[PDB]
Amino acid sequence: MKYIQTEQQIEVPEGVTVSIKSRIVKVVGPRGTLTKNLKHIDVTFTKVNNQLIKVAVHNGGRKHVAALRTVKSLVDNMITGVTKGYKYKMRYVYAHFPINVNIVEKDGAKFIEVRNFLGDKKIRNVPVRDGVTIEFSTNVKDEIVLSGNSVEDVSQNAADLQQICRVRNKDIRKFLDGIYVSHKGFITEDL
Amino acid sequence: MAHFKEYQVIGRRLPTESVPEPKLFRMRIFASNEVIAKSRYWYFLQKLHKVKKASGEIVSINQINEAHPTKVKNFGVWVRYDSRSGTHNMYKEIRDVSRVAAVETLYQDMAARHRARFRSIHILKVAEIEKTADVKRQYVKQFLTKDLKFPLPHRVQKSTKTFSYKRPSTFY
Amino acid sequence: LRSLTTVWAEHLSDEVKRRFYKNWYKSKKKAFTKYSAKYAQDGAGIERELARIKKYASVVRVLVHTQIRKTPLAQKKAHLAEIQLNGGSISEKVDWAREHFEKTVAVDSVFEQNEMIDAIAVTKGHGFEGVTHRWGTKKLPRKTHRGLRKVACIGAWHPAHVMWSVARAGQRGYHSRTSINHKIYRVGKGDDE
Amino acid sequence: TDSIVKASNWRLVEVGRVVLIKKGQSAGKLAAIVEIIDQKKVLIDGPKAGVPRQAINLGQVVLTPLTFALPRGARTATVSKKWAAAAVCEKWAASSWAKKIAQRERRAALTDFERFQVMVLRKQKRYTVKKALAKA
Amino acid sequence: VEPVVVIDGKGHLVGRLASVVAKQLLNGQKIVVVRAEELNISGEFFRNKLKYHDFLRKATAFNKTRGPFHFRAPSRIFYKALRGMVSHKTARGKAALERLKVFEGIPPPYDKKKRVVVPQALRVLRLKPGRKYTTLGKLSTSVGWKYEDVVAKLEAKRKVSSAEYYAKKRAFTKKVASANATAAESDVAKQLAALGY
RNA sequence: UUUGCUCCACACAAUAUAGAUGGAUACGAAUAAGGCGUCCUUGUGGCGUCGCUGAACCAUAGCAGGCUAGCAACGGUGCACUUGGCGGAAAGGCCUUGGGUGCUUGCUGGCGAAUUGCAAUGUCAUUUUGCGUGGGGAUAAAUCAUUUGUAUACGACUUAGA
RNA sequence: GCAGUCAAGCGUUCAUAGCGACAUUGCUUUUUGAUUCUUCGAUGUCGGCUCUUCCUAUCAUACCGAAGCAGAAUUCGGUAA
RNA sequence: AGAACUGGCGAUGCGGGAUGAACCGAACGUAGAGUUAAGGUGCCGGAAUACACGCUCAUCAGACACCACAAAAGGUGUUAG
RNA sequence: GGCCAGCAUCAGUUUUGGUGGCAGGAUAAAUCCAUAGGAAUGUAGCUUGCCUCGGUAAGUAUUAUAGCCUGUG
Ligand SMILES: O[C@H]1[C@H]2c3cc4c(cc3CN3CCC(=C[C@@H]1O)[C@H]23)OCO4
Ligand SMILES: [Mg+2]
Ligand SMILES: [Mg+2]
Ligand SMILES: [Mg+2]
Ligand SMILES: [Mg+2]
Ligand SMILES: [Mg+2]
Ligand SMILES: [Mg+2]
Ligand SMILES: [Mg+2]
Ligand SMILES: [Mg+2]
Ligand SMILES: [Mg+2]
Ligand SMILES: [Mg+2]
Ligand SMILES: [Mg+2]
Ligand SMILES: [Mg+2]
Ligand SMILES: [Mg+2]
Ligand SMILES: [Mg+2]
Ligand SMILES: [Mg+2]
Ligand SMILES: [Mg+2]
Ligand SMILES: [Mg+2]
Ligand SMILES: [Mg+2]
Ligand SMILES: [Mg+2]
Ligand SMILES: [Mg+2]
Ligand SMILES: [Mg+2]
Ligand SMILES: [Mg+2]
Ligand SMILES: [Mg+2]
Ligand SMILES: [Mg+2]
Ligand SMILES: [Mg+2]
Ligand SMILES: [Mg+2]
Ligand SMILES: [Mg+2]
Ligand SMILES: [Mg+2]
Ligand SMILES: [Mg+2]
Ligand SMILES: [Mg+2]
Ligand SMILES: [Mg+2]
Ligand SMILES: [Mg+2]
Ligand SMILES: [Mg+2]
Ligand SMILES: [Mg+2]
Ligand SMILES: [Mg+2]
Ligand SMILES: [Mg+2]
Ligand SMILES: [Mg+2]
Ligand SMILES: [Mg+2]
Ligand SMILES: [Mg+2]
Ligand SMILES: [Mg+2]
Ligand SMILES: [Mg+2]
Ligand SMILES: [Mg+2]
Ligand SMILES: [Mg+2]
Ligand SMILES: [Mg+2]
Ligand SMILES: [Mg+2]
Ligand SMILES: [Mg+2]
Ligand SMILES: [Mg+2]
Repeated sequence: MKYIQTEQQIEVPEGVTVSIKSRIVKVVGPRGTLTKNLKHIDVTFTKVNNQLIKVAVHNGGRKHVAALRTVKSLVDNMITGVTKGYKYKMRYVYAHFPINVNIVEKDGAKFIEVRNFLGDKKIRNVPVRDGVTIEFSTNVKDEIVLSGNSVEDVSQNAADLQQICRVRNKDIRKFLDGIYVSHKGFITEDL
Repeated sequence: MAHFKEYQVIGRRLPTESVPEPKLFRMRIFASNEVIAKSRYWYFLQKLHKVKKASGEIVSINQINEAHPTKVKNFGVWVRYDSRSGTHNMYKEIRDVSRVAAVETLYQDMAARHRARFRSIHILKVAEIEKTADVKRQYVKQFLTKDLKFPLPHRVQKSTKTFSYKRPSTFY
Repeated sequence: LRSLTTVWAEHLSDEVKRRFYKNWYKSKKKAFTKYSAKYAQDGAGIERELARIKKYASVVRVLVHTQIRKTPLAQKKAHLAEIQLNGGSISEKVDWAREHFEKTVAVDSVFEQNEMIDAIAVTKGHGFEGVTHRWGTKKLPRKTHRGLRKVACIGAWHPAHVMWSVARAGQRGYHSRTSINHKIYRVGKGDDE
Repeated sequence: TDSIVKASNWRLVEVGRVVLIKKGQSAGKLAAIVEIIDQKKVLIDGPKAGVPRQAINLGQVVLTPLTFALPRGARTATVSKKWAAAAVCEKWAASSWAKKIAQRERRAALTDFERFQVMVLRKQKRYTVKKALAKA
Repeated sequence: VEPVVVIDGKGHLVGRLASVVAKQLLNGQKIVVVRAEELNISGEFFRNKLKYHDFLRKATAFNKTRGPFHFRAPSRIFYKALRGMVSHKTARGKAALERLKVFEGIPPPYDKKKRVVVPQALRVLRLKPGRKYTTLGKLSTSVGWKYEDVVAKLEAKRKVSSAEYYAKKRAFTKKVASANATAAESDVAKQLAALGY
């Protein structure tokens, strides 16, 4: 029916200033700064006060409105991302061949380099995205950890490592071999 | 069927020796002209009583004008309609400024949503929903909230010459 | 890509000069004889061209020609051609070019041993050629009326048109070919028993 | 480091938003939004300007930046009372819009001779401005 | 109106820009169109990409030369949209088309001349906000066009020089307004006001 | 081969014309956002203002625009010159300097205009070419035939010949 | 000839992994019929040889999902001519 | 393939349905001015890129009778009941 | 008076504007004015609870320091 207006809030925490012109969003806090283009979506932002920003859609349909919230979220995860920051955890899984995972660099690279997957002589590589940093967990067997300010960049880099270790021509129910995402969360602790 | 007027129509079974002064029935009828209105009258009447035009007489036809033509009003509307595969009762709510405007857009809506043309529709009742909160359909309720305001974003001005020397702007 | 100037060296061997003609012996050999004069005045006109090239010019090619007289062929008329110039920087490129005017360039300065090179050339000619050898169509049986180095069915009935995709008698050879991955087994040197 | 968030600052449809009607027997006339009917229709009224109380499409009206205090669904006499009291006409008149409207209506009532005088004047102005545009 | 009308293709919808360009010709109006690479088509990129390959398969079976020709360039995609709206097989049709010129970018003459627009084909006034649409340049580059990068390079160069021009100009026009103001309140000035100027 | 070619200049003569009749009047980018002015901490900054159409801006008066005088300005502008510079996407155009020169309706003057007869496009554009005149400048080639065979049915191709 | 819907059964157990009755909706025009519209002042009225091109309802090959896929092998399905 | 009544084509052009014996409109001496039919009015192409309220986004959308096809069965796409 | 035109006054046909007087109807319906009654998307005031000296909110409260609705004339 088109709703004459629906809207959402985006809270702002003590460390960060978010600043938005046209629909180009910049959020800047303790852990640095991300920016994200919202031009493709047609909402109206409004600052009410340094810890509060509203987003509204005037005279909109379902599919429209239904993107107002995902706008609210995308901009939140920038603000959380720039305060606490994100950390994705992945564990190796193999039933006979140890999965050897290193970090290598050609021409400034940074590549996740997986060897011996299900035996494979082939040497697998996933590029390290910028913003994201990899630390092989001490004190945890076969745990890789990707962390950074962009949820979207770590989550993706994560999913790229996991997918490089898909299994062919086997019952992928019996052959569970892989590198899987085993925990999603934050950098800064007590939270 | 066009731009409606509302008519009171009154008819009654041609008199007879043993029954002089038969009983007189009225219908309010939304039609675009009195000719269509008298037709519609006979149409529903042969749907209710044993008469047809042949053996009956229209007694009086009168246009009824809206009582408060510049009063905004919440209309509850009741309709019977035929679809391709069956027939269906139905209730809509319309907000406008006269029963005559309201029936214009109902016929518009029925046609646009259900592909119902005029022949295939029956007005059961149109009546003014007096107390708000007996308004039931949201797409109406929406327009009763206090201190209502809305922008009209992305303005498109109609160009009057083919060429323009600017690049427009939809500010508003 | 468009060509926007060609700068030429002051003196020009008869060998190339000869290329600019169809009847050398009768001709007044007047080619480039005004251009040559552009060097006279201090250098002015040639520089600004060179100069211009440097300012614009996304690529640079050098005008080289062969010393066919150093060759047992009869044909006297030398061969002239554009060679792209890949060493770095447009401005460095023309400096190189300008520098080598009337000077002479060697193969070893271009090719090394074991290097894979390509060969661009016009294929031998064979003239008007039947379908069977031009396309290596099947010989038709020995019993067949009016010839057998042919194609039996030159097309279905519809499209009621012989089609571009069927073998037909015609010219064979004298085609251009770009052939790749020929390996240099030797770079010989003339002055070298 | 505050936050800085744009604006986008639309004129709104709201009781007591004055609009300039654009089609019809009124047209060029101002008017006030009284009640609001749906997304596309409002009830307008413009007694000072002559325009009858009516229901109208928004499509035929253009929202001005002007607004005054009007109770939703207030009748014509009430509307005339507030309007005058809130002095909207002078307010409108003072605007560049209305002034620009007035301009071109004059331009289009000029006599041929008046037209001729306009040029003789522009010639006059041009002579002294062109000068000043050459001395600093 | 004017001897030549230069149209900034940018932000216009092909078949609407075409439909007006065609008529303009047939009525005697010379036209040039620029930045056809920045022209628009309703429908997401994939739809028009698929559409374009439909166009691609049509060809004279016995000889792909006699057959329909496929030009990949944005100007030329435009001209197709246009030619089809013109009885191009008649003298009168061949005539009108010759009053037309289409171009990727804005090459000389036309970059110092003013370009206009056609509101009844401007995308931002026509398309319902929300609907997906397509840029000619990206479409063409997908079907073979070889020159998107070069046009872009040359344009950014062009856009710089024109920013100087403008700035230089906005400077001068500030002075003018200043002068124009120290002449305000004078008699001649008040008289003109009276007459609508 | 009967003094031919070319560029500038004018002149006569033809031949045309998809259609002059004040001016194609240059940021870019966004459109759920911008332009312009101004300030400042130079920023996704403060403040002010505008839109709602180019219905604008510029130009526009004078025998299709004649001949003349003067004043106030020191401005505008046409033209041929000269100074410095920028433009290669198809630049072939833009900007700047300096004197010279015409015009100026910025204001004020003297003279003229009729009979084209009450309208008749009432002829003011620009295309291409041809012919003499004299101001700069320049003084080839291709083809046939012959010939080669890296080519070829014939043409064509590829060589060669003071 | 080819492809569906319902789902009683089949499949140790388990409708729908793979299948599928009684029914039922379709598509195709290399089957054969039905018709008799064109050709009877004539459209060479078997098959093979050759050779091009096209369709896809895909046998192989590329990459995939699924299985009553442990491996090997196979089967079902997608994008695919 | 064969009957019933009427209207047609055959024997007939003209406008419309791009095209077409039979549909729609309308039946014809030579012409001027007007007005219409059926059918149209973005451009081809005469004629509103008219007004107005809804609906629809299709990685094979849809687009006007005769007419140049689609069905059962399904969708947590969206609309109104 | 041969040819072709312009204007004027009219005639036939037609097309497109301005403007005057009347007739209907619920002797239009509204607006407006008068009067009675009402209610909330509740105007003044009031109470209460936070709250940077009043602003908010949630209560009463039917014209008050806005107004509207409904009938009758
Ligand atoms: O020409 C006739 C047919 C025909 C007649 C003959 C004959 C051969 C043919 C070939 N048929 C193909 C299609 C055809 C259509 C005609 O009926 C021809 O051999 C002796 O006569
Ligand atoms: Mg498998
Ligand atoms: Mg296996
Ligand atoms: Mg009533
Ligand atoms: Mg040059
Ligand atoms: Mg042989
Ligand atoms: Mg062979
Ligand atoms: Mg061989
Ligand atoms: Mg034999
Ligand atoms: Mg063969
Ligand atoms: Mg012509
Ligand atoms: Mg601003
Ligand atoms: Mg600024
Ligand atoms: Mg600012
Ligand atoms: Mg302007
Ligand atoms: Mg003069
Ligand atoms: Mg050009
Ligand atoms: Mg004078
Ligand atoms: Mg001469
Ligand atoms: Mg059953
Ligand atoms: Mg089971
Ligand atoms: Mg069982
Ligand atoms: Mg078969
Ligand atoms: Mg026969
Ligand atoms: Mg025959
Ligand atoms: Mg035959
Ligand atoms: Mg035969
Ligand atoms: Mg295909
Ligand atoms: Mg398939
Ligand atoms: Mg099982
Ligand atoms: Mg698949
Ligand atoms: Mg193939
Ligand atoms: Mg194919
Ligand atoms: Mg009939
Ligand atoms: Mg007969
Ligand atoms: Mg007939
Ligand atoms: Mg016809
Ligand atoms: Mg048809
Ligand atoms: Mg056409
Ligand atoms: Mg037309
Ligand atoms: Mg109209
Ligand atoms: Mg039907
Ligand atoms: Mg269905
Ligand atoms: Mg549904
Ligand atoms: Mg005459
Ligand atoms: Mg008359
Ligand atoms: Mg009248
Ligand atoms: Mg109030």
